[PDB]
Amino acid sequence: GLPGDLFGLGIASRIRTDSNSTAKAATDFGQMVRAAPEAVFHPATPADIAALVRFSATSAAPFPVAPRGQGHSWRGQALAPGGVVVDMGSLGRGPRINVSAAAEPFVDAGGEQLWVDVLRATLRHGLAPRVWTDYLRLTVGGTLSNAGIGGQAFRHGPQIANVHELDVVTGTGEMVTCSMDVNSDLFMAALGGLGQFGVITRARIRLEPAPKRVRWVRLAYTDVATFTKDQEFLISNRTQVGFDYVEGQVQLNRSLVEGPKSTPFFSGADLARLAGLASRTGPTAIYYIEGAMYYTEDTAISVDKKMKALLDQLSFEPGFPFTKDVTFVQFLDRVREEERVLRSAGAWEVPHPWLNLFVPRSRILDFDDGVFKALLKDANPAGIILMYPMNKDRWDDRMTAMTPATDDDDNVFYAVSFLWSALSADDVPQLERWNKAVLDFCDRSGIECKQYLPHYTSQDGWRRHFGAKWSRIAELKARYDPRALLSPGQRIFP
Ligand SMILES: *Cc1cc2c(cc1C)nc1c(=O)[nH]c(=O)nc-1n2C[C@H](O)[C@H](O)[C@H](O)COP(=O)(O)OP(=O)(O)OC[C@H]1O[C@@H](n2cnc3c(N)ncnc32)[C@H](O)[C@@H]1O
Ligand SMILES: NC(=O)c1ccccc1NC(=O)Nc1cc(Cl)cc(Cl)c1
Repeated sequence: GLPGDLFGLGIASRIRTDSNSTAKAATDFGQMVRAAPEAVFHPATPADIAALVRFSATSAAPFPVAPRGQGHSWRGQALAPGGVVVDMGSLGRGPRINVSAAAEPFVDAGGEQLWVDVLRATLRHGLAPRVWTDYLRLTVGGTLSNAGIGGQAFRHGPQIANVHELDVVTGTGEMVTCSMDVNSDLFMAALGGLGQFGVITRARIRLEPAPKRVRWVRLAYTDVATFTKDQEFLISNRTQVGFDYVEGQVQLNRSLVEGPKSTPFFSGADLARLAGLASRTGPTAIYYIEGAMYYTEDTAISVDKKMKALLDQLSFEPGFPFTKDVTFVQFLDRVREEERVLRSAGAWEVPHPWLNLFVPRSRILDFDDGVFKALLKDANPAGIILMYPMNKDRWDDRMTAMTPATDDDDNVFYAVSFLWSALSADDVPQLERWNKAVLDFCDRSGIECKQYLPHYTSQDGWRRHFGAKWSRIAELKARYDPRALLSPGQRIFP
C-alpha cells in the first residue's frame, strides 16, 4: 500500500511491516474494532515522527498516520488502516521526564510517558501534578488529546488546564513549541484536540507540593436529590476546608445483590450492610460520594477534626460512611488493585463499549429519572457507573475540548461514565443498545448530553458535538493537517 519511495529513505529503518508488528497495532482496549495498519513506526526521537509526517504530506499518495499511546481507546481512534501506526513508547529512550524544582516548579514529560512514571519522578522531589485520571497507565499525550478528567478537576480544571507548554509535530511535519503566548492557536487546538492538529511529543505539566497520606471516604445515599445536593456543596467555593478529590458512583440494585462477594474498597460485611440498605424500599440503586482529603506532617494533627466538620455538613445515610487511610501513591494508583482483581477473574481483557457524557446540572434529576430509575432500574451490567459534578469556570473554552453549552448562567455540569464490560463477547449488542437508549432519551427529553471521549462515524455528528466551535476547528484543521493524515480513527475529517 505505502509508497515505494519510503523504503529507500532513513525513516524506513524504524518501520516494521511484518504481521506480528501490525497485528499488535490492529486492536485497542475496546476489543471491538480490528483494522491492521500497513506498518508500525518506531521513532527514536520526535524528529523521526516529523520526517514520517512530512514524507506522507508531500507524497503523491498520502497515507494516514496515527500515534498510539497505550491503546486505551475503544472506538478504533488509534488505528491507521492503509497507513502507519506510530508506536509512541519507542521515544522512551534515556531521560524523558525532567523535573525543574530549582519560580513555579514544573515537569517536562515526553508525550509517550505514563502518568504513573511521571508521578514516580516528581515524588523523588516531593512534587506532583495536580489533576489525575483514575487510571495512571495512560500516556501524557493520550489524555491531553481529550482533556484528562478526575476527582481534582472541580478545583484545578482538567489536565489540559494544567499545561504550560507542548511540543507538537503538525500534520505538515513541522515541529512546533507552543504555549499561551507563542503559537497559541496550535496550543489551544491540540488540548482536547483528539490528535487532529499534531502529535504531542512533550508536555510541560504544572506541579504542586505532594501530600504524604490521604483520608479516603465513600458515603452511601439512596436519594439522588440529596446525593447531588451534597456533591454540589462539596465542589462549591464554600468547601478551602473540604475534599481535594470529589467523585461519585452509581450502583444498580442487581450489581450489588448478584455482584462480587467483596471488592478492593468494600469488605463482604460492608456489601451485606449495603445490600440491606438497597432492598429497604424494594430494589433501589445506591449512590456513593467518594471523597479524599490530602494531608502531610504539617496538616496531620488537624485532618480528623477537618473530616468530622465536613461530614457533619453532609446528609449521607446514617451508619453508611466508609473510611480508608492510605499513602498518596496508594490513593492515586488505587485502580491498579482493581485491574489486578479483574485480571485474575478473566474480566479485564474483554470488550468495553464505554459511554461518557457531560450533563447540565439543571437536567441531572431528569437524566437520573429516565436512565437509572426507568431504563436501567432492573439491569445487571458488569462494570462501574461514575457520576460527579465539575465547575465550568475551571475549563478554557478556547481549547478544543467540549463542555455543555445550554446553561451559560450555571457553572456546574456532571460527568456520567458508563464503564461497562461484556464478560462474554456476545453481551456487546446488549451494552450498545443501553448506550443508544441513553443518547435517544437525551434527544427525546431535550437534555444537552455532550459526549466526553466522543465518537461519531459521520461529520454531521462531529459538527453537532463542536457546535459554535466547529468553524474554528475546521479552519485550524486546514492550517495544521491540510491532507487530513492524522488520527483518522477519530473519523472527523474523512
Ligand atoms: C482504558 C482507560 C481509559 C481511561 C480511564 C481508565 C481506563 C481503564 N480513566 C480515565 C479517567 O479517569 N479520566 C479520563 O479523562 N480518561 C480516562 N480514560 C480515557 C483515556 O484518558 C483516553 O482514552 C486517552 O486517549 C488516553 O489513552 P492512550 O494513551 O492509551 O491513547 P490511545 O488510546 O493510544 O490514543 C487515543 C487517541 O489519541 C491519539 N493520540 C495518542 N497519543 C497522542 C499524542 N501524543 N498526540 C496526539 N494524539 C495522540 C490517538 O491517535 C487516538 O486518536
Ligand atoms: N473505580 C474506578 O474508577 C475504576 C475501576 C476499574 C477500572 C477503571 C476504573 N476507572 C475508570 O475507568 N475511570 C474513567 C474512565 C473513563 Cl473512559 C472516563 C472517566 Cl471520566 C473515568
